[PDB]
Amino acid sequence: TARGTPSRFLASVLHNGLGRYVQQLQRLSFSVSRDGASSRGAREFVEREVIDFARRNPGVVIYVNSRPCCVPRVVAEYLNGAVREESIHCKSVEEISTLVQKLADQSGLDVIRIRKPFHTDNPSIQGQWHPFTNKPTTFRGLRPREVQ
Amino acid sequence: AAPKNRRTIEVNRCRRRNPQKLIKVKNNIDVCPECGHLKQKHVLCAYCYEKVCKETAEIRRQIGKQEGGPFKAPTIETVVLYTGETPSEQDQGKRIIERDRKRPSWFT
Amino acid sequence: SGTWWDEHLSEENVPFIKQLVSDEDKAQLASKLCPLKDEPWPIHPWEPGSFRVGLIALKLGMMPLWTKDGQKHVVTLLQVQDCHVLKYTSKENCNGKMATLSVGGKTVSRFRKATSILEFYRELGLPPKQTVKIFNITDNAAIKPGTPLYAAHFRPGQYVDVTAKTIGKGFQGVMKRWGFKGQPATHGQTKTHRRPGAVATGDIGRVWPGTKMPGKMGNIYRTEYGLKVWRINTKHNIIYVNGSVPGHKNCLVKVKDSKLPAYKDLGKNLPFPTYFPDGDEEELPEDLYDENVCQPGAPSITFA
Amino acid sequence: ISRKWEKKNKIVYPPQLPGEPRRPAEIYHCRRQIKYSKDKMWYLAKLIRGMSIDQALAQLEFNDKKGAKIIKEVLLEAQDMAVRDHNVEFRSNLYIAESTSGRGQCLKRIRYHGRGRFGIMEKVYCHYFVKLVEGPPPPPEPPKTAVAHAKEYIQQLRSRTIVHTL
Amino acid sequence: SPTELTEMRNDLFNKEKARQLSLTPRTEKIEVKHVGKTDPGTVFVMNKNISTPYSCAMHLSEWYCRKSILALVDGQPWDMYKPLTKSCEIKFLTFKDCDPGEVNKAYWRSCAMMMGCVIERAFKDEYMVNLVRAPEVPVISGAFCYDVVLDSKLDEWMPTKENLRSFTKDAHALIYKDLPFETLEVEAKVALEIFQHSKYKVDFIEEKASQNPERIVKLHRIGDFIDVSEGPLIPRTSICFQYEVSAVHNLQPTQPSLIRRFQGVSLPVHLRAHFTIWDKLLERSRKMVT
Amino acid sequence: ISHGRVFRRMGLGPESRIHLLRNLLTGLVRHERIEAPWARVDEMRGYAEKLIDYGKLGDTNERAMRMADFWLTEKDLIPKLFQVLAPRYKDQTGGYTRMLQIPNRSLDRAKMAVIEYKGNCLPPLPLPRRDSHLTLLNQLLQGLRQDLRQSQ
RNA sequence: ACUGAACUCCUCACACCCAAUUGGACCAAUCUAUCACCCUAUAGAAGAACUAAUGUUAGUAUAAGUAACAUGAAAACAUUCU
Ligand SMILES: [Mg+2]
Ligand SMILES: [Mg+2]
Ligand SMILES: [Mg+2]
Ligand SMILES: [Mg+2]
Ligand SMILES: [Mg+2]
Ligand SMILES: [Mg+2]
Ligand SMILES: [Mg+2]
Ligand SMILES: [Mg+2]
Ligand SMILES: [Mg+2]
Ligand SMILES: [Mg+2]
Ligand SMILES: [Mg+2]
Ligand SMILES: [Mg+2]
Ligand SMILES: [Mg+2]
Ligand SMILES: [Mg+2]
Ligand SMILES: [Mg+2]
Ligand SMILES: [Mg+2]
Ligand SMILES: [Mg+2]
Ligand SMILES: [Mg+2]
Ligand SMILES: [Zn+2]
Repeated sequence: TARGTPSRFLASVLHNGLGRYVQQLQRLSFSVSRDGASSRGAREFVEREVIDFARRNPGVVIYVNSRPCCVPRVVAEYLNGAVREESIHCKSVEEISTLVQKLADQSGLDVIRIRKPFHTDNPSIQGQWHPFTNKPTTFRGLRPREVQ
Repeated sequence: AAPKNRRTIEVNRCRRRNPQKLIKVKNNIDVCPECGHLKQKHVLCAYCYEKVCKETAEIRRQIGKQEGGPFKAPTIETVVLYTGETPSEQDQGKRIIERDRKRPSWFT
Repeated sequence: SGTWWDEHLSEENVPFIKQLVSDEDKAQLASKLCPLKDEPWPIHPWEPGSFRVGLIALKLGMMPLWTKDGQKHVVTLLQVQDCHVLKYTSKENCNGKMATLSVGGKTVSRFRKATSILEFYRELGLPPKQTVKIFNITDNAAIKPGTPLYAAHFRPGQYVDVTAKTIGKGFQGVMKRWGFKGQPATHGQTKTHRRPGAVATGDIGRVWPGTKMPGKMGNIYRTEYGLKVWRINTKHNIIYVNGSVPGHKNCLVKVKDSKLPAYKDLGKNLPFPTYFPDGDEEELPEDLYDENVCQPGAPSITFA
Repeated sequence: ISRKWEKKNKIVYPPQLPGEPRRPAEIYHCRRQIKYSKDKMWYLAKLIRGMSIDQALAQLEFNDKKGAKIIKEVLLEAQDMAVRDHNVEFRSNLYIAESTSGRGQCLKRIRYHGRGRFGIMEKVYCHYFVKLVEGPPPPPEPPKTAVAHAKEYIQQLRSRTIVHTL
Repeated sequence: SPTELTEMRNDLFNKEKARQLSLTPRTEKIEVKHVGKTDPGTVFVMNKNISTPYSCAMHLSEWYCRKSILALVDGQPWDMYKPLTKSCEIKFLTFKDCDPGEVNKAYWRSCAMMMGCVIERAFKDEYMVNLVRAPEVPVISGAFCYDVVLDSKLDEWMPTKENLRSFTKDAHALIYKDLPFETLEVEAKVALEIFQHSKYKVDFIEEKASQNPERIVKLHRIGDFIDVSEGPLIPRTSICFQYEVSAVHNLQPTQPSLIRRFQGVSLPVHLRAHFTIWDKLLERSRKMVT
Repeated sequence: ISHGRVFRRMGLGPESRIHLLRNLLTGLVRHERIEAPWARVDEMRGYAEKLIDYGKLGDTNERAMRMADFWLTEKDLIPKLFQVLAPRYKDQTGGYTRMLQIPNRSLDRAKMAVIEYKGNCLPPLPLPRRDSHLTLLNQLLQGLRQDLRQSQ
């Protein structure tokens, strides 16, 4: 709930799109197990997708750990320095693939309420309204009920 | 009559912690120039008073020894005397009470 | 820490300070006994619609007074003690229809007064007064501050209004405050003898404001209207007024001319700005009496 | 029961570099299981809450309440140990940092009413806690001036944005 | 120029103080016994040239520090903030003492000092202000006084009542600052380096150096202002609660050089008077005192 | 409502009131100095002073004997009243008793006063003493006094 | 003419607003079989889930620091007095 939670204004890291687009996902850390059903879905993700995924985005460094665990996870790290942990657990190759894509195309800015949808650094061109726009001028700048 | 609803902590905290129900600071405290203990002004020094009352307690004990029984209050005046002092000419003809110690500085 | 004036004075200095300040109050009273001689304000003759200043008097006590028709009228005695003019405020500044004169009462100690008040009285050149009351006056009635006032300010035959704080009866029950009947003493009546009855109607889910119920009684200002002045003693400055006056004995009352419609234009012959004894136009006798009053030391009354 | 407050005197900080402000000394002390109501004790705790040691001892001396002598004892004990063990130079330069009363463990007895009815009466106990900080006591925050009110009001008007636009 | 002169004197004061501090080998423990009526036989084991009567007081209670105005060291008046030298007997002196003779003398000596301080910085630079001294005056006399030589330009000039109220508020400001009266005892020479600009201070220093077998003289500093004093002073400025500069009087045989005796009266915080009584005391201080 | 009510109600009634006061007075006569609750000391104080005046009347006065008989329960104190206390206060016309406020009672937290007859044999009470004439303020006031006397 | 819905259109998404009742898709924790081995998997079992019964036990609040309760006096603490 909006009152019950924090808010941010819409932004990017370092005006991302302005010059050149930079992928914000920097590091990916996959924890899988050799045995055990939880890591099964993830196991075959490392059989096929990992390799071609890593080719697709050379910016991301991928680390696969392969140690005993009851819950396999993925640690997404971003340029700005945010860390996002996601438990892949008992998920099919396809829905794991969707996750890894979703991580790779987002920034490190936190997911809370985003206030205004639009953000301008120069909102006006002609000049912001003030109460002395579209109000006429007087001879010698005289106020009403002036003596002279 | 009976309360219709429980009073909350905030309501109660306003009752209890207002300056009216608080303890007020006393501003009439001073140092006893005699003994250096703390006394309230307008009141006798607690230390100094104890000191007097312990002396007067012992004097009353010596009064009992000499009087020796109830209903024997004398028809003369009284004077108290310490070690190495003598009654004067005007002291003659009044009740004498002796002591085994020196006269206090404060008692003259 | 709080300090009173005696904290740091030896036994030698105490009587000295006491006598010194006593001297100075006497000196300050001495200075101002000649108002007309000292550069005064213009004195205007009386015209209709004019209101003059009043006095501050102390209630001494009560006495009987007799009239020629043989009737007995109780009088209250009012002593005018160290009554002076304090401050004049114009009609503009006071934000009123009338201009205003401040009058002081019983002389009081400097040691028990507030800093600013002591400063105010220093500027005047008078010792501090106990009570202050404001009188609504017309422009012509203006009196230069510092001018003393006397009981001969009023004359017999004149009606006055008297206001003072009533006698304080503290928290009282409904029965003595509002004269509620209360409940019977016998025939049952369990623990209800002096209780207020039903407070309100059941239909209304409240109690109407300003309902009569037990509370703090007395100790409030009340005025008595149209009290005749039977007698003036000029030496002691005693006003003798008809009937009862509010407040205890040795209290300070505010006494001015009556407001009542019957006596609206009766101020013609009454000494307008104030009575000035220093004027020496005619030296007022020991006592002043009303026509009807039986004189103390006059022959026994016959109805023949 | 928890006894954290006692252990607070066993904290050792590592030695300071010469280029450092002198750390104030720090003493925690308490009394447990005082036969007195915790809320009644609060008023006395609250009273001495920010004052220097001596000034608190003065205020407590002439105070008529039962717990007042108890607190006096605790304060004198605390002052003594501050000088002796906590390496405080002067006994006078201490002020009460925090003064708190807690609920101690309580017993239940019976109260006999009319008919056969009864109630459960509680023998009330409480703890008192104190903390002493070496140095002069903190000067109280000054009352808010008209200029401060004005200053902040200006700040407040300047913070307005046109809302629900770009 | 005076603004540089004042800070120069400070630097000189500071360097001498630092020199006197440095010749002390670490810390030597002196023993000081309390010979007071109250709390007897107390022995304070103090630092040799560091610890003060104030430090002893603040071993005892705040009641001492609050209500201690002077010290007796071997029965000699001693500043509260003066560092000790050797083992001795110490007792403290208050205003409400039986014989506050020494205490009263010290109080007036200090008030006169701060009056001189405020007078100096009350006039603009185009005029010349020259402080000469504060003469020793019995407390039973009207008020304390400081003697001043002003510019020849201000020969006709007499201060108005508003000017007096001006000085009043100015001295009050000094009290509010609450400045300790730092003391320093030195040989004559270094003090002459401090005061060589005003001859009226030069000769006064020479007087004190001659009268004493040693060339020891006392210099009391109130924050920035340094002044030569004839004896011990009050610890802090806060001690004063009432302080009005009453009048200025011209001395009669002053055809060669005009002398203006500034007079004012003061009361400490412990002994404060009612409004009316203080007023009558001001009246007396308006009279010229000799 | 109770303006100008002089006596304060004390015991379990007016009879008891007198009886408590009489006990206090009896004590004070005998011992010459007594600690009691502040209200009761103040209340009894007046009757103590009034007793000395009756004592001043002498043994020969039959009225005074009857009064002393009632107010002193010990009957051995009556000689003391008339042959010790009355002679002692020969010079003074009034002011025989002094009363002071001392620290509150421990048990009760009651206001406590000591009352004593003046010029007794006992060690003297620590009494409030005004500051010395040599104080700074007193010296300045003495200064003002000097001005006024020497002006004329 | 304008304003004016969850009606209708628009960019995307779609099982995602009836009582009793009836049908269906999942699932917390626990034990067992076999896995797993920083807390899981597939099944088999079951005392398998509490915002409510003037529910039952324990703890702490509200009323509330409320109502209420209590020690004849002085003293040498011998004694005396009411
Ligand atoms: Mg009736
Ligand atoms: Mg019944
Ligand atoms: Mg009845
Ligand atoms: Mg029964
Ligand atoms: Mg309970
Ligand atoms: Mg009673
Ligand atoms: Mg719409
Ligand atoms: Mg629809
Ligand atoms: Mg739909
Ligand atoms: Mg399962
Ligand atoms: Mg179940
Ligand atoms: Mg539950
Ligand atoms: Mg019920
Ligand atoms: Mg219920
Ligand atoms: Mg339930
Ligand atoms: Mg409670
Ligand atoms: Mg209630
Ligand atoms: Mg009750
Ligand atoms: Zn004492």
